[PDB]
Amino acid sequence: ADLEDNWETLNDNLKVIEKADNAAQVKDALTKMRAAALDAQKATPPKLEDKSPDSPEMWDFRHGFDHLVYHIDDALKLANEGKVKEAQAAAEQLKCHRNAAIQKYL
Repeated sequence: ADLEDNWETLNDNLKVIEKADNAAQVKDALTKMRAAALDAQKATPPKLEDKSPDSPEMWDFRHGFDHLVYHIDDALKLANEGKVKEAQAAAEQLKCHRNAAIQKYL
């Protein structure tokens, strides 16, 4: 899907997590965040379309989503252990990683 769409999918699931009461709700929203991050990693922006995959511009674009996914996975470990409030605090920190991976390419 689009980059702006995956950005919206991440923002929608972050709100679900903030309002969640149990860990299964957080785990489901984080699961969809991980898929949207790996999907946005494929949505090379038009300004970078002709760059080689080995270019530093494509390293930066790709690895921003690697970093987001890494911490989504860490949040998923907290949700799988039933730590709702801790997983919600980790999800709140995902906002900064989301911005670092997407914002300057919109």
